Formats: sequence, C-alpha cells, structure tokens
Amino acid sequence: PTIRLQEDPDPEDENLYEKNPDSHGYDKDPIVDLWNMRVVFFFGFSIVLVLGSTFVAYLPDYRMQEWARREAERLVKYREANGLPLMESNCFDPNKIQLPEDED
Amino acid sequence: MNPIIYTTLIMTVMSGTMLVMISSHWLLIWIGFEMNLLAMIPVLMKNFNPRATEAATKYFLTQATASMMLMMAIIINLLYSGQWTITKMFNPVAMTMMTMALAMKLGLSPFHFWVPEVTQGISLQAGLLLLTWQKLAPLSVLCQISQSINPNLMLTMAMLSILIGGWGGLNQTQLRKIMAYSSIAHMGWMTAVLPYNTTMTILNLLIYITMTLAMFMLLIHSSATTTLSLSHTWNKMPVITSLMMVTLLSMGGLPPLSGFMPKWMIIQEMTKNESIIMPTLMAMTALLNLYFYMRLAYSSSLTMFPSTNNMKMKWQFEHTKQMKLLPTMIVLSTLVLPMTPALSSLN
Amino acid sequence: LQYGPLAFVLGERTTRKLTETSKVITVDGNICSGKGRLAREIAEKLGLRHFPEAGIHYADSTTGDGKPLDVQLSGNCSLEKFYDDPKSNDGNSYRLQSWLYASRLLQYADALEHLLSTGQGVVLERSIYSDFVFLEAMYRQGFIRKQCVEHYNEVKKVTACEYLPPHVVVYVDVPVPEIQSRIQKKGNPHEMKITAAYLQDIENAYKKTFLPEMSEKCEVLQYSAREAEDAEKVVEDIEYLKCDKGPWPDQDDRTFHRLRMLVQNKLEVLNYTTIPVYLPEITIGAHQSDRVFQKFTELPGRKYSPGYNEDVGDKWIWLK
Amino acid sequence: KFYIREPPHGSPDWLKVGLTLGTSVFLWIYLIKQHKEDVLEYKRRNGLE
Amino acid sequence: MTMMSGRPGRVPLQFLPNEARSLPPPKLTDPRLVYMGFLGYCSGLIDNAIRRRPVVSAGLHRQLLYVTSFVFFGYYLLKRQDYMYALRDHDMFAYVKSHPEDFPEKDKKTYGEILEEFHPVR
Amino acid sequence: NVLQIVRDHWVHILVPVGFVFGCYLDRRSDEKLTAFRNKSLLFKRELRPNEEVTWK
Amino acid sequence: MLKIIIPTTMLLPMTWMSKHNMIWINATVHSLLISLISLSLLNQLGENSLNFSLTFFSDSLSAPLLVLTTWLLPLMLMASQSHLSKETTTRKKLYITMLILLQLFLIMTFTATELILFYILFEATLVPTLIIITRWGNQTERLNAGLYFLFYTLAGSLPLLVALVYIQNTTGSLNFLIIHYWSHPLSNSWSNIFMWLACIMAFMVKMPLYGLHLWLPKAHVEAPIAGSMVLAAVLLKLGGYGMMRITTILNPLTNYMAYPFLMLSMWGMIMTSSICLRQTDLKSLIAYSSVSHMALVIVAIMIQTPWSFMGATALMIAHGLTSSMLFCLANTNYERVHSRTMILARGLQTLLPLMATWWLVASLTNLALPPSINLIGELFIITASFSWSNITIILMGMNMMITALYSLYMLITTQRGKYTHHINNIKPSFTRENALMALHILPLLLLTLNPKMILGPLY
Amino acid sequence: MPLVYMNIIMAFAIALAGLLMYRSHLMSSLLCLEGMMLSLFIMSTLIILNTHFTLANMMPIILLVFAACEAALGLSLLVMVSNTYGTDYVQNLNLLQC
Amino acid sequence: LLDLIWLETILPKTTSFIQMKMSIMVSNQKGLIKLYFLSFLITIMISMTLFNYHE
Ligand SMILES: CCCCCCCCCCCCCCCCCC(=O)OC[C@H](COP(=O)([O-])OCC(O)COP(=O)([O-])OC[C@@H](COC(=O)CCCCCCCCCCCCCCCCC)OC(=O)CCCCCCCCCCCCCCCCC)OC(=O)CCCCCCCCCCCCCCCCC
Ligand SMILES: CCCCCCCCCCCCCCCCC[C@@H](O)O[C@H](CO[C@H](O)CCCCCCCCCCCCCCC)COP(=O)(O)OCC[N+](C)(C)C
Ligand SMILES: CCCCCCCCCCCCCCCCC[C@@H](O)O[C@H](CO[C@H](O)CCCCCCCCCCCCCCC)COP(=O)(O)OCC[N+](C)(C)C
Ligand SMILES: CCCCCCCCCCCCCCCCC[C@@H](O)O[C@H](CO[C@H](O)CCCCCCCCCCCCCCC)COP(=O)(O)OCC[N+](C)(C)C
Ligand SMILES: Nc1ncnc2c1ncn2[C@@H]1O[C@H](COP(=O)(O)OP(=O)(O)O)[C@@H](O)[C@H]1O
Repeated sequence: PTIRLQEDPDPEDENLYEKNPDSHGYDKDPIVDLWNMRVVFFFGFSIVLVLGSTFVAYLPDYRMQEWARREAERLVKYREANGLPLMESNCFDPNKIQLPEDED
Repeated sequence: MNPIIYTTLIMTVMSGTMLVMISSHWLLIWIGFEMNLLAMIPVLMKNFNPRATEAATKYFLTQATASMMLMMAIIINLLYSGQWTITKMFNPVAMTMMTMALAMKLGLSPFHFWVPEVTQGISLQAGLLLLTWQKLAPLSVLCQISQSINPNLMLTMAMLSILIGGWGGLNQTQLRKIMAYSSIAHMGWMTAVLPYNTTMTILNLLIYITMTLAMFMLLIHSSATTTLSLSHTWNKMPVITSLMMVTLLSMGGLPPLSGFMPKWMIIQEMTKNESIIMPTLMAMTALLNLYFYMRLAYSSSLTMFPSTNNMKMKWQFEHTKQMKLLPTMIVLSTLVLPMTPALSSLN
Repeated sequence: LQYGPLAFVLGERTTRKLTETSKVITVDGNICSGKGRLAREIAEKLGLRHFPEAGIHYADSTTGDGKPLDVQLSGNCSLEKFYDDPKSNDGNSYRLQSWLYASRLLQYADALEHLLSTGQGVVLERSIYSDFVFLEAMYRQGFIRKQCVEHYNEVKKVTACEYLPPHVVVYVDVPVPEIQSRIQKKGNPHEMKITAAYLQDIENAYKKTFLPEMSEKCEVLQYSAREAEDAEKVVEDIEYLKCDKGPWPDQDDRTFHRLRMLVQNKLEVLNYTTIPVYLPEITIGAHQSDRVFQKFTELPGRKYSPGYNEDVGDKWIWLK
Repeated sequence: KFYIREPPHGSPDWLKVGLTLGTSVFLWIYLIKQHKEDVLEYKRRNGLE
Repeated sequence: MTMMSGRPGRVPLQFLPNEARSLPPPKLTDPRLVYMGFLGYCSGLIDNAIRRRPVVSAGLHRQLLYVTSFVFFGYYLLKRQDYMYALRDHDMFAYVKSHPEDFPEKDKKTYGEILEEFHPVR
Repeated sequence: NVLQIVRDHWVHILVPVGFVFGCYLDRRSDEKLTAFRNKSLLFKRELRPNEEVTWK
Repeated sequence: MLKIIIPTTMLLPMTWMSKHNMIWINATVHSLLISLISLSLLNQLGENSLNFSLTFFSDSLSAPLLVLTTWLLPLMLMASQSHLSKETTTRKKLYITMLILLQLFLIMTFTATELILFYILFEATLVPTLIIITRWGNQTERLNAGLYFLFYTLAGSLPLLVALVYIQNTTGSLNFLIIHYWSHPLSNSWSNIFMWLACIMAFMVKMPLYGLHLWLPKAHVEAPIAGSMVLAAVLLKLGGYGMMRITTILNPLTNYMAYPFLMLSMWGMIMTSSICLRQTDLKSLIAYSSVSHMALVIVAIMIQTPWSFMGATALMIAHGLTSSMLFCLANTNYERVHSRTMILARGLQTLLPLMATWWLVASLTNLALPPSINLIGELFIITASFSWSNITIILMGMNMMITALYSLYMLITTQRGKYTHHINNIKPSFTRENALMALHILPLLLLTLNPKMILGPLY
Repeated sequence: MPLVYMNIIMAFAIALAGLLMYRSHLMSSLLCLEGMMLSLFIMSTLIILNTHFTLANMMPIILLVFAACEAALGLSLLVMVSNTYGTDYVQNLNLLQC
Repeated sequence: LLDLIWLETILPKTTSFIQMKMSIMVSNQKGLIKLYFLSFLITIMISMTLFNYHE
C-alpha cells in the first residue's frame, strides 16, 4: 500500500465564533457558555476580589502594632521623666545570670 | 491434568510449607522442603512444552542442590552440639552453609540466575505461585535463626540482590522476566533488615505479596506476556490499564502509595542502628526498579499504541472467568499507607 | 452452574453424551456451488444443527442482539469492493481475509461448544482448515503481499492446532466454466468481475492441498454436481463410514475437558488473532482506534455487561 | 432483546442477594454486641462505674 | 531480631490475650475504622468497574458487604494494635523502674547558669 | 417539577456541607487540647460569677 | 484547618457526579468559594503561629502560599477547558481529579507540623504532576520531560528521608515547634557536613539551583498549560518553604557551607538571564526567567537575615503570579498558531490590542517595576546581600539590566513590528482569556497596596 | 574429630563440586546428587552411633526415602528432556536466558 | 556549551550510560546451567573463606 498504518486525518480546528458570533470562548453550547461566563465573572470579580480585599483591609490588628506603639510611648514617657536611659544594652538582669567562676 | 490431581498437588505444596513453618525439628523442616519441591515440580509443567520442561529441570537442580547443603549444615550443627531444635545454630561453619543454602532457595544474588529463567519458562499462574508462595518457608527459617546470622554475608547478598534486580530489570521486554527481577530486588530488601528486626521482614513480605498478586492477576486478566501485547489492552479494557499503572507506581515506592511503607520502615529501623550508608545506597538503587516500572506505565497506560483490526471482534465479548480477590488486592496494594501503625500487630 | 473444574470433579463427563451421531461435518466447495443446500439437507436428514457460512457479521449475530452493526465498527472490510478493486492500496483484501478467518475460528468454537455440551452433531459450510484456499487464490493473483501470507500462516499455526478436525469432509465438485455460467445467471453485479483464473486458483488449492491433507485425518466424500442434488443418497453414504482413523477416537474425558474449557471463553479463542505484528493492511492508528472504540461504546446495548444496560430495558440493576 | 439467555435475568438472584444482606446484618449486629460487652468489661475491670 | 516473640506468658496463636480486655475498646466512630470502611467502599467500586457494571449503582448488597467486612476486620486489627502498644509501654516502664542505675535523674540547670556559645550571623 | 432540578443540581451542596463538617471537626479537635485552659502564667484569671470556662 | 481540606475532598465527588456539561462550571464556582474561605488564614499573630491541632499549623510564611494555591486552581480550570473540548467526559473528569488531588497535597504540605508528614506530602505532589505532563502533553518529548522531572527530584529527596529519620532517632522528635525550641548548634565534622548536604540538596533541586535545573525547561515546556501554571507558580516554592523551615537546625554550619551554593546562584543567575536573550522558543524563555528569579530566592535564603527572608517570601509570591500570567499569555498565541517559535507570529498588537496591554503589564512586572511586590522582594534581597558583602551589587546590578533587556525583547518581538502576512487565522480574544489575564494581574497590584501580607513571619 | 569424619566430609565436598561442574551428560550430575545423599547418610549414621542417641537411629532411613523421591524426580525430568531432544545433554536446555 | 552539553553530560547522560552498560553486562547470559553453576561454586568457596573463616 506504500502506507504504514490506518489513521484518521488530522482535522482542522473549530472556530467557536462561526456557530456563535458572540461566543465568550467557554463552550460550544451558547447557554452553558453564557452561564460559565456569568459564574466566572460573578464569583471571581464580585465575590472573591472585592469582598476579599475589603475583608483583608479591615482585618483586626492581631499583629499588635498599635499595642506595641502605645506600650513604647508609655515606656519612653516613664524613662524620660525619671532620668533613666531610654534603652538598656542588656535585656536580661545580670542578677539572674551566673557567669562561670574562673576565666583563667 | 486432572483437576483433582492438581488440587492434591497444590495442597501438598502448601502442606510442605506449613510443615516447615510449624516444625521444631530440623529433620521435619528438611522434610517439608522436600515435600514442597516434589509437589511443585509437576505444577510448573502443567502446560507441557519444551520451555516448561527446561524450567522445571533448572528449578529441580537448583533446589536439590540447596536442600543437600541444608542437610549438610544441619548434620554439622548436630555433630558440634547434639541438638535437633531450630535455634541459634551453635556452629559458625554450619551457619554459613545454612545461609548459603537458604539464599539459593530464595534466589538471592549471587545465586539469582534461575529465577528469571524459570519465571519466563512457565505460565502466569505458575509464576504467581513461584514468586509468592515459595518465599514463605526459607524466609520463616531465616527469621527463626536471625540472631546467629552473620550480618556481613547477609547484607552483602541483600545489596547484591538489589543491584542485580535493578540492572537486570532495566533490559527486559518480557513481563515475566521483569517480574522475576523485581522479585529479586524485593528479596534483597527483605533480607537487608532481617538481622535487625524480623517484624519489618514480615511487613515487607506481606506488602510485596499483595502487590505481586495484584500485578499477576491483572496480567492474567489481560492475556499479555510481552510489552507489545500489553500495549493493546487500552483498546479493550482501559480500566485494567489504569489500575495496572497505579499498581506499577506503588511497586516503585512513590508516596503516598502503600509500596513506600516497607522501604520507609526499613530505613528507619536501619538508622535506629548506626547503619547510615546502606539504606542510602538501597534507595538510590531502587530508583532503577522505579525506572523500568515507569517505562512499562508509559507503554501500557500513559500513551496509546497502534492496534489491529481484529480487536473489533474482541470488543463484542466479555471476560468469562472473574477473579474475586483482585479489587481487594488492588486496594491493599495502593491505599494502605495511612494504616501504617497497624504493623505493631505483626510482632 | 458455569462449566468448570468443579462440574468435572462431580458428575459431568463428555464421553457419555457422544451417541454415534456427533460427527462434525463440513461441506466444502468452490464459489457459487450449491454446498449450502446440501449442508442444510444433510443436517435435516441426520438431525444435526446447521451452521450457515460465517460472513463478515457472524460475530454480531451471537452477541447483544443478533442484528448486524455498522461495517466501521465491525469488520472494517468489504466483500463488494474486493471484487470491484482487488488491488486496492488500502489493504482491503487481506483485512477481509483476516477478519473472515477470525469469524470462522469463532464459528468453529461455537459449533464445538454446542456439540460437547449437548452431544448433538453440527454441519458447517467451510472451516478454518478450508479458509486458506481463498488466501492462496489472492496471493497467486497478486491481490495480497507475501508478508500478509506469512502473518496468516502464523495466526493459523497458533490457532487451528488446538481443536479437533471434522469427522467427515464433504466436497462438491463443479467445473470452472459451469461456475462462471452460474455466476452470470445469478445477477449480482459484483461477482461478474470474478476472473476465471481466480476460480481456477481456488480449485487448484482445494484439490491439491486441502483434500490430500484432509484425507489423512479422515476419508473425504467427494461428489460431482449432478450427484449432490440427491441428498438422501449422500446422507445414506455418510451413515456407512468407518471412523476409527483420526484423532477423534483417541479422546478421553480429560482432553474433552480441556477442549470444552477452551471452546467457551471466546476471548481465549480469539487471543492470538490480534498479535502485535504490524502489517499496514491491518494496523490501525491510535487516534482512529480511540475514535472507533468510543463510537462502539455508545451503541444502545454495549456500554456495560449484558444484564446491566438499563437503556435497553434492564431492570433491578441495583440488586444484580 | 438479547440473542441468548444471559443467565442473570431481569430479576436479581434472590438467594445470593438474601445471603449477602443477611451476612452484612449479622456482622453488624455481632460487632455492635461485641463492642458493648467490651465496653462493659473494660468499665468493670478498671472500676469506673 | 524479634523483640516480642518470646515474652513470658505469651499464648502461641491467641491474637487477643485476656489481658487486652482491660483496655478501652476503640470507638465505633474511630477515624481509622472509617478509613477501613472507605477502603471497603473503594474495593466495591473497583469491583463494579472491573466487571463492566455501572460503578456507583450496580450492586448495593455487594458494596454493603465490602464495607461491613472491612470494618469488621479493622475493629479487631485496631484492638490488637492498641494492645501491643500498651504492652510495649508497660514493659518499658517496668524496666526503667527496675534498673534505676541506668536511668539517672541528674540535677536541673537553668539557662542562667548554662554557658551557650553565641554564633553571630553576619 | 423540582425532581429534575434537584437531580440536576444536588452536587451543589457537597462543598458547603464539607465546609460546615470541617468547622465542626475543628471545634471537636479544639475540644481535646484544653489541658491548660485558664492555667497559663500570662492569662490566668479568676472566673466571672456566671461563666464556666474562659474559652471553648 | 479541616474547614479548607474537607471542601476539596468534596470537590472530588462533586466533579465525578456532575452532568457531562457542567463539570467546568461546578469546579470553577466551588474552587473560587474555597479560595474565599482560605482568605481567612491571613489573620496572623505577631509572636507565634496558629496551632490548629497536633497535625496542622499556619504560619505567616505558609498562609500566602495556601491562598496562592487555592486561587491558582480556578485559573487552571479556566485555562484548561479550551484545549480539552474534544476530550471525552471521563478523561476530562480525570484531568480535574488530578488538579484537585494536586491542590489537596499542596494544601496539606504547607501546614504539616512534622517534617516526615511534610516530606510525604511534598513527595506525593509528584504523581499528579507526572501523570498530567506525560498523559496530556502535546509532543513526544513529554515522556523524557516526565522522566527528567521525576528522577532529578527523587535523587535529591531520598537522602533527605534518611537524614530525617536519623534526626528523629537522635533528638526524639520531628515536630517543628519542638525542633525550633530545642535547637542545638551543629559542630564542624564530616558527619555534620553530610547531614547538612542531605537536608539541603532536595530543596536545592526543587528551586532549582543552577546546574541542577535541566529538568525544568523540559518539564515546563512539554506540559499542558495548567501543568506549567502549577509547576511555575507553586511547586517551585516548595523548595524555598522547605529550606526556610529546615535551616533552623543547620546553624552555625551554614555560615560556610553556603558558599558554593551562593556562587552558583549568583553566576547562574547571570547565565540564565543571558540564555534568555537567545531563545527561539517562547516558553523556554519564561522557564529560564523562573530559574533566574529562583536563584535570587536561593541567595536570600542562604544569607539568613530577616530582610532576606522577607524578600524571599515577597519574591516567591510575586513570581508565582507573574510566571503563571506569562505562561497563559504564551499559550493563547500557541492555541492560535499551533507553534511555540517566537518570531513566527509578529505585530500582534495590531491584531489584538487588549492582549498587547496584558503582555505589557506582565512584562513590566517581570522586570520589577516599582512599586510592584516583585521589586519589593528584589530590593530587600539586594539590600541584604549588600550588607552581606558590598561586591554583590555588581552581580545583582548586571542581573537587573539583563532582565529588563530580555523582558522587553520578548515584548517587542511578539507585539511590535509587522504582522506575518501568511497567518490569517488570528481570531479576536475570547472573554475567557481576558478574564484569565485580569484575574492574574489585579491581585498583584492589590497586594502592592498592602505588602505586609506577603512579607513572611520576620515582619 | 577423627580421620573418618574428615574423609566423609571430603567425600561430600567432592560430590558437591562434581555436581557444580557439568560436563555433557545430565545423568552424571544426578549420580553426583545420589553421592551427596550417600555421604550425608554415612555421616549422620556415624554421629548417631557414636553418641548412642537411640531415637535418632531412624532419621537416616527417612533421608534414604526422600533421596529415592529426589532421584525418581530427576529421572522423570531426564526422560522428558531426552524425549524432546534425543539426548540428555545440558547444552540443549538453553531456550530461556537471563 | 554549558546548558545543552556539559551540564547534560555530567549528571544525567553519565548516569544513563552507566546504568545501560551495567544492565547489558548483568542481563546478557546464555542460559547455560554449566556456567552459572560454576559461578555458584566460586561463590560458595569465596563465602566460606571471606566471611566464614572470620568469626
Ligand atoms: C487523599 C484524600 C482522599 C482521596 C482517596 C484516593 C482517591 C479516590 C479513591 C480512589 C478509588 C475510588 C474509585 C475506585 C473506582 C474507580 C474506577 C473507575 O473506572 O471509575 C470510573 C467511574 C465512571 O464509570 P461509570 O460512571 O459507570 O460510566 C462511565 C464509563 O465507565 C466510562 O469508563 P471507561 O472505562 O470507558 O473510561 C476509560 C478510562 C477509565 O479509567 C479510569 O476511570 C481510571 C480510574 C482508576 C482508579 C484509581 C486506581 C485505584 C485507586 C488508587 C488511587 C491513588 C490515589 C493517591 C494519589 C496517586 C494518584 C494516582 O480510562 C482512561 O480514560 C485512561 C486515562 C489515563 C489516565 C491515567 C490516570 C488513572 C489513575 C488516576 C487515579 C486517581 C484517583 C481516582 C480517580 C477517580 C476515579 C473515578 O467513575 C465513577 O463514576 C465513580 C467515582 C465517584 C464515586 C465516589 C462518589 C461517592 C458518592 C457521592 C457522595 C459523597 C459522600 C460525601 C459524604 C457527605 C454527605 C453529602
Ligand atoms: C479599567 C479602568 C482602570 C482605571 C480606572 C480606575 C478608577 C479608580 C479605581 C482605582 C483605585 C486607586 C487605588 C488607591 C488606593 C486606595 C485604597 C487604599 O486606601 O486601601 C488600602 C487597603 O487595601 C487592602 O488592604 C489591600 C487589598 C488586599 C489584596 C488581597 C487580594 C484578594 C485575594 C485574591 C486572590 C489572592 C492571590 C494572591 C495570593 C497571595 C489601604 O490599606 P490600609 O493602610 O490598611 O487602610 C487603613 C485603614 N483601615 C486599616 C482601617 C482599613
Ligand atoms: C498490603 C496490605 C497487607 C494486608 C495483609 C493481609 C490482610 C488480610 C489477612 C487477614 C489476617 C487473618 C489472621 C488473623 C486470624 C487469627 C490468627 C492469629 O492467631 O494469628 C496471630 C498473629 O496475628 C497476625 O500476625 C495479625 C495479622 C494482621 C496483619 C495486618 C498488618 C499489616 C501492617 C499495616 C498495613 C495496614 C493493613 C490494613 C488491612 C486492610 C498469632 O500470633 P503469633 O503466632 O504469636 O505470631 C507468629 C509470628 N511470630 C511469632 C514470628 C511473631
Ligand atoms: C553541578 C551542581 C551540583 C550542586 C553543587 C553541590 C555543592 C557541594 C560542595 C560541598 C561544599 C563543601 C564540602 C566540604 C566542606 C569543606 C571542603 C574542603 O575542601 O575544605 C577543606 C577540606 O580539606 C581538604 O579539602 C579535604 C577534602 C578533600 C577531598 C574532597 C573531594 C573534593 C574534590 C571535588 C569533587 C566534586 C564534588 C561534587 C560532585 C559533583 C577544609 O579543611 P579541613 O579543616 O581539613 O576540613 C573541614 C572538616 N573538618 C573540620 C571535620 C576537619
Ligand atoms: N473465505 C472467503 N474469502 C473470500 N470470499 C469468500 C469467502 N467465503 C465466501 N466468500 C464469497 O462469498 C460468495 C458466496 O459464497 P458461497 O458460500 O461460495 O456461495 P453460497 O451462498 O451459494 O453458499 C462468494 O462471492 C464467495 O466468493
């Protein structure tokens, strides 16, 4: 036969615009395609995007940024008035630390 | 062959294995091995042809040599301590000979040549029996004498078995030889952890037996013994090829599949000892088995090979005989990893 | 209960049902000869089951409903275009020959299963032992290649060796010019293009290979055209045969058990017809294979197992 | 519709169906009973109630 | 090496010693039992698919039997597994209690007295 | 007529039901980790005259 | 966090029980709802992590990754339904099943509290990806691509398993909280050096580190579009997540074991950026872009500073979004002209203006135009490297120039010039493709508006 | 051990070596197998007689029984091989490879 | 030079070459019991001396 095998020919690609000039590119069935467009748009842009962005914008301050700012204001006020240094090099009281006896 | 005679021979094979497993006397264990071999020889020749005759002859010669060495080791042990009970094996030379004889019976490398040949020469049912049921007796005996075993010899043979299983399997287009090399590698894995923990040996044996049963039953369902004949199964029963693909993935050891569990537990057990280098090499080597399982999956399930015209006639008919345990075997081969802590009931 | 080792262990034995009228009969002959009428008359007189010659859609007749399917999903070959274009470059000739051999193997398995299950005789038109005459006629006329002949020989070698040959072979002899006259008188516009050399090749193949090698298994009953209309004489000629020369008398219970397990399970029967020998005439690409299989699975009674297709009126599925 | 008997007929095999359902129900009630006695025995041995 | 093969008082083929009755049985809603039932349901589905039957609807009695059998075996499997782990813990604690020299409780040191080297990241 | 509507769109309750089941199981999991409820040095508190537990 | 895991497991039978013509709709809607639910994980604390149970926990490093995974699922669904139209119903359901299983494994991987469970899930992610690539790829190179993807990964990951079980036998636990609180320094011995290498190489090959990246161009070019999306956006970030987790127990050994990987990362960053300048395949260019950005991420993780960790987190999120968008943009042209060669279809701005705008925005984010989170991450990493050593700015500086060059080269080659005369089948952009590009790009700028949500736990 | 024990063990080793190296005939290797069985019988009998283990006097009979079973098995296989090839050469058993 | 040749040459191509060569070495046996029973004899003798003589 001068052939090697029985095979279907490679078919041409279908244009969704031919049977549906406003086809939205979701499906060949116009009704299913239209509703796929609608659900994608509503649940992506209207619900997740805008409402999720609002939710994230108004999340309560569990990172304690404002609490830390107010605590630092109290500490600075107290230390400035008393004449104490604003900050201490050692964050742990040396009285609770026991260095090794001998360094030689 | 008469069905009654076939059933009698199968029960005699199983009776020999059970006699090995329940005996306390070395003579009774040797008798169990003899009975098992005597009944097993005709089962390999059930479908008579020159290849089956050659496979039976090679099997008989190998196993008879192994049993002769087994008996000699028993007699030497008796000579140096008048004990017939299966115990710590008071003599080292006798223990070495016993280890070599049991390795010959199992098909561990260096004595691994017979397994690919006997498996290719017999039918798929005989291969199923040979690669599943025939491992129980030597492994049970090895488990009972694990304390007196010399780690250097057993570990050498286990690592050689893993290496040779991978390398030999890399070169095969016949499915029975692929199964035989896979069996060799899994035997190596089983015997690598034996000196440290026999529960892991039992767990690996059970999981391997389940996966092997599933694979052989899938191969019998779709009557394929070569890679190219298995490449047609997609055009007749695609579900069979999909299940075979998942089972092949499980055999490879990829998580979250059940196949991964024995290797994981054996690696953990070996690292509970010092033993760091050996598990690393064993995993790197099991990558080869994974490679040729993946090649089989490429050929049978993930791509579609050309078919023939006469497959249309086969489309019209159904499979008459049905294997009742195949779904359970597939499920146990694939989805059992979350139940891993249940291995405690094995000890 | 399904026949198997358990049925053989207790009770069932084939050797007891054979009642001197088992006698697998095949009635061979060239094209357009009246072998079918003779076969039907023999079956009616002797009380045997008649099997009409297996065509392209023989396998369709036995599964699902007996109605034939589309040629694309069954056969994928045409007898008419074989006569129109015997030298087509699409492999129609050898594809048809291979499909017909597979159909004949299936029909032989069905007849053997019926005989071994009931003890009743069967009459066939042609057999797997006769199918090669058409292959030789095609090859000598240059309609197929030599590789196709080698593939046919491989499949026949691994398939036809597992069964028992017919007890008696009946041959109807009709000369080639008379065959041409009959074909012209018929009226079918495709059979008129059959050259006389094709019929001569079929006749040479028959008389120089089939009958000689079949006469060693069992004696052959040959008949000229005029002595084939008298069916009662042929039947009474059959009743006085001494059949103790072939493999049939040397069959005991266990061999019959093996053969009976083989004749059922038609997948086992057809196993070796689809061997992975890649001839362009019969090799089908993956895309076309997938498309045709998807087409087949959409037939009204084909998606599931027989008793499980609710779209053809299967009830109580959820308890089966 | 079918050319041959197709032995599984339109009605299901009632013997097999009944045996299957009976086995399932027997196993379920046995498991419930066993769990109840196990709970009672555990509570008795450790003296909870 | 076999850790529990020869523990005194062990009955050869019991699968469930009388001592195990002193442990709380697994709840019938144990997630492990539910996973075993899921395994049985998967086996039933695969059985339907292999036999070319409607996968979800073909045999409800068969699927029920599959799920029930897997749950039934899993219950006793879980009981035995829990018993083995309880045995292991019991033996561990008894051995530690009976060999005080090998398990000393040394003096506790606070982090204010332990000198740890500091490795800068720069 | 709701028979066909239900048989065509009953697959739309699986995911919300899974969500509520996951919420329930998370509450159940939280119920098993109360060994230090109202016991930390930082949050130890005297109970109100009516309440029973500080958190659920 | 079963309130997220269980709905995906319910996506599975919802897909397998749907009508033949509603699978895409149902999967998309419920995937988007699951993403909305996962959005609640962004409420993180300042001191410790959210410890849901003994098994699952959520940190400030894994919450954006989970959100990215759940958001990527619907986009893959929209991108896949075009070229799968001729497929049978069962195979379409199997494709969706593969995607759902991949999402489930990824979701469980980012929240596992133990390292062995994390390993099991991070390795289970292999099977769906390999099946997708080798079954639904287009060309015959997909088989080799699958083999390369599998073995490169496993050869790195198995020593990690050995090291993990060894560590558990040594310290008694693999729980991440216990590991962090009970951390002890690593001495300078050959055993410790090889333990470091075993704990690091799997994540290195996942990034992938330069010289160990050859699998990535093959796998990312030969895969279908959804495969490429999930391979570039999420699966590469497994290496970075695992490396930031595991480096807790590797100090102070890292102080000098990081040198070869740092040199490889910087020089191979330069090399892969240069490779992008001469590339005839449009998808391979995007793959090598991914390699360069991940080399930057490797450097940031290796130098071990708070600023470098913040930059690494931001860069991983930004790169996921940008690379997924670029792959989708290339797939549109491939579906139009059935060829990947970059100079075949030219002057496309004349024929498709809105798609040209999408191309411009994607290539602007690729070159890290401020104040995009791409640039935030890149600049944090550059500052951290400058503090590490002042000479890194030269290598970093060269990379910035090269990245701009090849990004705009891609843009000008594909969009500008004159349209090829012989190609007349360039249909207008569908609504689906435009919605896909918009859903890729809008979250990027929205995250720019509030950048502390992607800056990690070191913030 | 005495000299007789070493001699019997040497006989066993020689028969094993004989079995391991095949010449042409299969029957010669079967004879070597029987020789190993005989050597084991002699060794076990000597050990049991020396230690006066009365109940162990019956084991060598069992050994002989199973030796006979093994020899019958080997002879049957030889009959089949010879019927296939008209010769009992081990060179003909080369249809299956590794 | 680097990505398409040498990086390919060292890690994956070397591994493939070595595995293929060892597969050819291991799997190509004639199936003659004489040769590998001689192999068995060598293994047995080595085993007694190498691992058995050292206890
Ligand atoms: C981790 C979390 C949990 C996950 C658990 C693990 C995963 C899920 C469980 C796995 C096992 C379960 C299913 C087993 C049977 C499936 C076999 C099968 O063929 O299915 C076809 C069958 C369709 O057949 P049909 O409907 O009769 O008619 C169509 C024809 O049959 C048309 O059929 P056909 O034969 O003509 O079509 C040919 C097709 C047929 O080939 C197949 O169908 C392949 C199926 C192979 C089964 C998987 C192997 C064994 C399981 C191992 C899974 C490993 C998972 C771990 C990760 C590794 C990934 C592999 O073959 C191909 O097309 C070749 C494609 C090549 C792709 C290769 C990939 C295959 C492996 C993928 C496995 C992924 C997991 C399962 C996917 C789902 C399968 C349904 O599918 C189904 O309809 C059943 C699925 C749905 C059942 C569950 C629904 C439950 C009820 C709903 C309510 C839920 C309750 C909620 C409670 C709360 C109250 C509201
Ligand atoms: C087509 C035509 C285009 C041009 C025409 C457009 C017309 C103008 C519209 C453009 C708007 C201009 C932007 C200017 C900024 C104003 C908004 C800003 O003020 O809000 C920010 C808030 O923005 C949000 O916080 C950021 C949005 C969150 C982004 C998350 C994306 C949603 C999920 C989607 C999928 C996720 C994928 C990525 C995975 C990680 C402020 O943050 P914050 O300083 O606090 O507020 C202080 C007061 N609070 C705290 C009480 C609220
Ligand atoms: C791949 C999945 C593996 C599945 C393997 C088969 C599962 C189904 C087989 C059903 C087992 C039936 C046996 C139970 C009936 C009573 C017999 C009982 O008395 O046997 C006891 C023994 O109990 C059995 O071993 C328990 C069998 C349970 C095996 C399942 C564990 C698999 C590991 C975890 C994987 C998850 C499995 C999920 C199953 C669906 C006797 O103990 P003992 O005589 O003193 O031990 C002898 C061996 N020693 C001394 C050397 C230790
Ligand atoms: C293609 C991309 C692949 C990925 C790249 C992976 C990178 C791996 C590189 C490993 C980094 C360092 C490994 C070991 C640390 C130091 C290396 C050594 O050269 O340093 C000196 C080591 O001295 C000498 O070099 C001895 C090592 C010589 C033998 C090593 C072989 C190197 C040859 C190159 C082979 C290529 C390796 C990669 C294969 C692809 C330090 O002196 P010393 O203080 O004494 O040793 C420190 C350890 N102590 C403290 C326990 C003693
Ligand atoms: N195996 C075959 N190969 C090719 N053609 C065949 C074959 N069998 C039957 N035919 C064709 O079928 C037609 C009639 O078949 P035949 O049985 O000979 O006539 P009738 O219908 O009278 O029995 C003829 O054209 C014959 O060539």
